[PDB]
Amino acid sequence: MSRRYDSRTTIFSPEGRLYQVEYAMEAIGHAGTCLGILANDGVLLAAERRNIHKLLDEVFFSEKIYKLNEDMACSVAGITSDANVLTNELRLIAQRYLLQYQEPIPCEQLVTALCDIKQAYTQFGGKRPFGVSLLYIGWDKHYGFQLYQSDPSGNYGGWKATCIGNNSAAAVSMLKQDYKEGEMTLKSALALAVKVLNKTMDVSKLSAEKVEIATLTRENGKTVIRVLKQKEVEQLIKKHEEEEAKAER
Amino acid sequence: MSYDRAITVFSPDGHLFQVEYAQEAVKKGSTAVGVRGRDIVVLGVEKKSVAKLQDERTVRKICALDDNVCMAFAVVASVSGLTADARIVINRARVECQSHRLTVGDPVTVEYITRYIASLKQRYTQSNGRRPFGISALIVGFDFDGTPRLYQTDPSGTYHAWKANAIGRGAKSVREFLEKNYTDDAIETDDLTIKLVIKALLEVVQSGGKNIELAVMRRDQPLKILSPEEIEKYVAEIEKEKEENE
Amino acid sequence: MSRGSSAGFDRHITIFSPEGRLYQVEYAFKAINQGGLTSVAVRGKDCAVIVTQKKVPDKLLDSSTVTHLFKITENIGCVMTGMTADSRSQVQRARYEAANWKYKYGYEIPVDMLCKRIADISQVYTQNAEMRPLGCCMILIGIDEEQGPQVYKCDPAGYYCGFKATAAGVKQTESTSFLEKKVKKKFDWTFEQTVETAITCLSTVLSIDFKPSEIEVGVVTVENPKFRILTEAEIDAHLVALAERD
Amino acid sequence: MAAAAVVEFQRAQSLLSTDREASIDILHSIVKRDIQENDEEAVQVKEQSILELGSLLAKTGQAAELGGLLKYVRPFLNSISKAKAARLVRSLLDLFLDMEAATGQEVELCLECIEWAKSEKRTFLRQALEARLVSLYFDTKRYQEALHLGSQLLRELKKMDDKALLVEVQLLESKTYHALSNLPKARAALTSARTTANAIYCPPKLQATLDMQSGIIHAAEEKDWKTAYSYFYEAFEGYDSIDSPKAITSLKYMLLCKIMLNTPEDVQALVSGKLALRYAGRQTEALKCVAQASKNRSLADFEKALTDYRAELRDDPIISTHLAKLYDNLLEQNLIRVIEPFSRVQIEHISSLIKLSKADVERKLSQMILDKKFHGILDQGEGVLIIFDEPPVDKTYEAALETIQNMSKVVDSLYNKAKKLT
Amino acid sequence: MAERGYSFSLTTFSPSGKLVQIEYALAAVAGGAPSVGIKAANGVVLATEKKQKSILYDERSVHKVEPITKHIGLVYSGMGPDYRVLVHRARKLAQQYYLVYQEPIPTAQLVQRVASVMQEYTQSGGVRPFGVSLLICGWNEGRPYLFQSDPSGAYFAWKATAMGKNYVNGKTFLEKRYNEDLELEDAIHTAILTLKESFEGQMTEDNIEVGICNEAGFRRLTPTEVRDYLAAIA
Repeated sequence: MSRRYDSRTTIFSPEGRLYQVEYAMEAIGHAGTCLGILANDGVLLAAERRNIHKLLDEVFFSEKIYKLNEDMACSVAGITSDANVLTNELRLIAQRYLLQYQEPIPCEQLVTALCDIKQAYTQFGGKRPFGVSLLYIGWDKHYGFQLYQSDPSGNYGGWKATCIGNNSAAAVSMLKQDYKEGEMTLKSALALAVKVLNKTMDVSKLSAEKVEIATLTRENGKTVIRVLKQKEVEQLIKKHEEEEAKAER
Repeated sequence: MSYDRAITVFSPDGHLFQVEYAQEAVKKGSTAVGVRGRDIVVLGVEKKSVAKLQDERTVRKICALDDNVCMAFAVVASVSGLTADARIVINRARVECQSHRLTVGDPVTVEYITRYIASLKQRYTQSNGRRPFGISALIVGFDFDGTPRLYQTDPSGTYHAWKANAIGRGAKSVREFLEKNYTDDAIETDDLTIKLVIKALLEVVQSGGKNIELAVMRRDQPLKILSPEEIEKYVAEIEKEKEENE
Repeated sequence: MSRGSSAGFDRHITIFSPEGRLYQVEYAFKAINQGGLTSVAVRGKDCAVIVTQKKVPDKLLDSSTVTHLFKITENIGCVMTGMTADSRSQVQRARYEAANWKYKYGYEIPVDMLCKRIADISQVYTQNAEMRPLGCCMILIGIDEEQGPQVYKCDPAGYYCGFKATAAGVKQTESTSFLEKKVKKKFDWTFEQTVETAITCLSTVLSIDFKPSEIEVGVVTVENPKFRILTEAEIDAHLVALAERD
Repeated sequence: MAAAAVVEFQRAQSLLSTDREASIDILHSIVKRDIQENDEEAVQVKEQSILELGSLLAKTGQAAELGGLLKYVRPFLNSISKAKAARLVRSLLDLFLDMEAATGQEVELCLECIEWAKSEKRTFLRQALEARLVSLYFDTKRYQEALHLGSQLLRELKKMDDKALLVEVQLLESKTYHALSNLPKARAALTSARTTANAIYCPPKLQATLDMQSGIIHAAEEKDWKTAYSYFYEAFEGYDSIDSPKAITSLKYMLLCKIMLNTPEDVQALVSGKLALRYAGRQTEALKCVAQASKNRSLADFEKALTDYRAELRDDPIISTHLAKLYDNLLEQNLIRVIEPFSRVQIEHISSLIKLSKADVERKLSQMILDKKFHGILDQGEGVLIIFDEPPVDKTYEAALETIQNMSKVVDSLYNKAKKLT
Repeated sequence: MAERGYSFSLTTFSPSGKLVQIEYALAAVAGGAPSVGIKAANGVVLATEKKQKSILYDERSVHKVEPITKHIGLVYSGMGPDYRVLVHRARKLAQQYYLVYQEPIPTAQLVQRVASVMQEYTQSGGVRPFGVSLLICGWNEGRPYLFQSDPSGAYFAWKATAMGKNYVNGKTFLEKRYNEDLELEDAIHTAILTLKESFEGQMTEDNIEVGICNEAGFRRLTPTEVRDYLAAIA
């Protein structure tokens, strides 16, 4: 090209290839890292909240990691403003699935329902593209614990370790590298989660004001999802902290 | 806003901008070849975009829309390995196919879904705000009649049947390549039908035959995806014969 | 130049300028200066009084037929200030909103609620991509049967603020300043007092002083269960009183 | 518990009504209470309890028993163990400064405090205590102890933090530096302090301190009188409300800028009502008498004001230094006029003209010969002052002297190479 | 072509990856009246500059600290129209909430729901975002709440923040003076000082309105009541 034929999504690209999506991917990198690691009794999500400021009202512990359903939770990397419509939408879909199927909703099914809305916005209706990558964490009895990655465009993939945010390229390779398979436990995936989160992020300290950590753990055959509170979060950070400290001068 | 920028402007080219441009995307990412056989019409894909930690069950580059019609695609655009655009098209085309069964019975014909899909992209050119899908699908199947068909759709939405047709990684290149391999013998024999697919894929070979996924589909019967392990058996032997021609 | 910036979408379709205020909204205020209607409204305890130029340029016009005082409720009244094209469109809109409400609530409307509600409607015009905000100001008069006489004014975009004394027009800043002295040294109100104070401040700012067939003064008094237009008979009496008053 | 009721309230009244004897039994209940037991609810009772204790202390009527009670303020502060403990401290500091609970006990209590502050609580609370310690030591005239403490704090952190309370320690450090007669270390410190100040974020007491320090550096040292005065006017108005001793100083300082400028008009106007009358004490008259003495050109008038007024003049170290600089300049200006004919003017004729006494003039002249602040010689054997007339050229000797010294360096180099010959 | 079309639109994406539009909206609020909100943790205070100057404002039915429901108030900055629709929808949503649970809505659930709505305008094209930043106060569950919702359609948790004229300077004072847990009466005193930084032209006999939220509930306060706090600390 030499000029876009976009300026609306009710008019389209001078190549028919959508530039806006590549700027959206860059948008996840602007925002803080989101990572998901797999465990053999749970799955956990670790995300960097928008708020770093000391003054926090703290009525919410969920401000980027939202528990949607009685089987699944998701996280946001990107603009916070976008999650609010999405999170309420996800709640509707998630319970919608239960009504008909009444099964521990699989991660692949929830993500495909959402991808229908994101692909339409980019095609028509004059709505601006999304700028969030969401990580869905859940349990089904047919493959186990799963992690899925959704992109602004509607592009999806099942992972068991994936990271986006604070330069995606580096982060996904690193998360993989430190990940091990079938050697894991929930406490050690959590200790590791802070460590990797620390390296991708500029900070070498990190606090529960900066970070918000969620578990999804299966107990007595049913999935209990909680986003953890600050004192509990701090304990995972301090566990990591001794190691981080030795790296430093 | 400018005249050129707008979705309405039929352009000196003599054809609408957004329809033209979608047509210039049917090379690069993924590769889909389909050849026609008596007993199986077979499609094969190379590149499901899998790191082999990524689920291969999630990414469908070979999806059965009916119980005797299946399709494999490829396409060009921004951001690699892009599941989304292809995935909406699978969802509307597959439901419509099941709805067709309900209205007017038995497995729906190859040619009808292909007519529906070509028109689906076309209607969009009238519709508000909507450009056509840049996708070419190699609709592979058997009719209820059992008459094997191999159909291909294009981004404007004109469709033609072929005996054998290949797209992606340069559409024109793979079409030309496939024409040397195709013979009337190839269609009659059950071993050769698979090899004909694989033979077009290999001129942009990446990562084994485990990367390459093939399906055979029969007259009224569901998609049978041959193991990622079986495919490898054909590739080792054939790949040597391949080097010689180009 | 002028407020806002031409760059991007903000006059093609309504999407914010750098100022964070719409291009059209900042321009919207300027639309009052286009009109040439300079109004001051003063609030009593026995009546709410509005005084405005009626804008009759010639006696070829009929003084009665020309108006800018409208009856928008059952005894709530208003005056229009600014671009006349905007002003009639706002009047008619206010009237619909007024009737619906009267029924629902079941009794005559508070002056505050009516101004608040039109203020919500005008945001709608601002927000919609086809439309553009109103360029006019509606100054509502009425006596709330609890609090007493209230004078409200709504801004072009649909800003709302409370007022117990207001002015609007070309010379908005000057008219509000003359009235501000009078509010501070508040006289005790009666039908005659309140009217005398409204006219006198408007006549200092303009420095011409009104004719008894070229202004329209509109009151909602306790003695009328209707909205009443003073007409030439009443206004002439206050006007000769002004010269003598001080 | 007690916060402005029961035991503490009863004590307040007991100091005011009866005698000190009466207060003692009461105070024991309050000390016991403060140790780990406290009002932990931040819904009025708490800020009242530390405050009520601060009012008993700085009531005052000071005695040793009351000092002991002051030592307890620190456990009361420790017990609170919250964020709210810091705000309480800031508020408390002023009451102490205006009226001591006792000088010797307070300096020691503060030194202890800093250690506690750096650790458990916030740097907001840490900054505030240091400003008390520094002010305390300064009046004691252990000018060094105050600076050493303040500097210890600055050194530990400044890495990314400034705060209004942190500036206040630095304002008080500048004041100590002005009194020694050293502007550099003070000027550096001024900068950091004014920058956070620009946008108000502070109670009136901080604002007045920032204004008063900026003024001392600008008045005497940098010597711009318009700049000094302007800050002083703000400082007084801020000071008057919370403070007592501070406000007194700031008003004299207002007069001081203008005395050096040597206009009477401004001094007289300032003496008079802005809020000036209440704080205006005996020292307004000292400052006023010295202005008239500079103006009139009488040295004798000046010596007299210093002697009589002295205790008050001496107490604030800053004032004394300022008054002293003013004294050396006055003395030099006045002499030049009388001496000017040269030759052998008699010490007595000059004495009369200059507006000095016989005893004083002899001594002033004696100091001056050494200092060479008039370039004469004083003859005590005859009882005359001779001033050195212009002599014939020194130039001839000096050029010879310079040439011979350079040749001596050269000779030392010249010999060494020569050794080679023999 | 240039950056002008691409960047401004919310019918398609900014090429920056974050929208230049929400940033524009914050500038609007800067041009608005100065507003401070502080959760003491004994109650919440919302205070704003209200233009009287002679008493030119009805304070008998129109205010700047305005109740949404029984125990929730809002104070605002920026564009006046955008807000009026926002109030009326917000109260509507609240009433649906009071109807169902039989408890007036808390600030923390309300901001999130309110954010969903403001996001829709930040998504829709031809439709601009709401150009009001809201300070929401509340006391529900025995705990006071203060939240900030920005024009983007996002909600952020704060114990104390500043909006309107010179917000950068407000946030700096708040962090500096404010301590966790305080008394609601001391809290008003610092809020009036927070306003006083960038008031403009300074307070007359009363040219502020303050509303308090506490145990008994959110109430906007009368011009006389408001004046008593201003004498203590201007």
